[PDB]
Amino acid sequence: KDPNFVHSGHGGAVAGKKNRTWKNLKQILASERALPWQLNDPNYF
DNA sequence: CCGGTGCCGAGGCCGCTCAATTGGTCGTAGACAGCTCTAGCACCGCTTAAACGCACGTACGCGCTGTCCCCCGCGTTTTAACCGCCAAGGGGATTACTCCCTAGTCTCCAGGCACGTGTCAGATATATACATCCTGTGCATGTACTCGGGATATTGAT
Repeated sequence: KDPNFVHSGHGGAVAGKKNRTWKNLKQILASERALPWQLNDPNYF
């Protein structure tokens, strides 16, 4: 009745006390900024 | 007899003449600016961990909201003790002067307790299992408020 019954978490807050859904968008962009983007490389910034 | 007129007396003007006030200049000395480490030390950067702060429903009373009845407020009257003004007697706080004396300066001396560090140990935070004292609920009854009538003051007018 469902595609899968063995669905696994992708970094939720079941263990810790962080946000249950996912990281905040500001945090997502802050983490993505750490990538060694090239000088002419496109990004979300 | 009354009235013009000189003489004297007083009021008005103006002006110094002099004695008391207050901003400006000279001057020197202890104390606000300002490095100089230092110094160790709080403050900042960088991590997580836990909980309290926050938001969503949801139950459930305590504030707003509508109707009759008198008790207190409003408004009038007269009148009287008080407020406000005035005036005089006299005491005492004021003002000024000389004389005395202890505050103020600074100097010297020195021993008592502020003040910091170093050591160590027992009083106190903290977690967990135990349990019983205080609290919401329910309910009998009696101390106290109320109404009514008779004492004892308690004021005012002859």
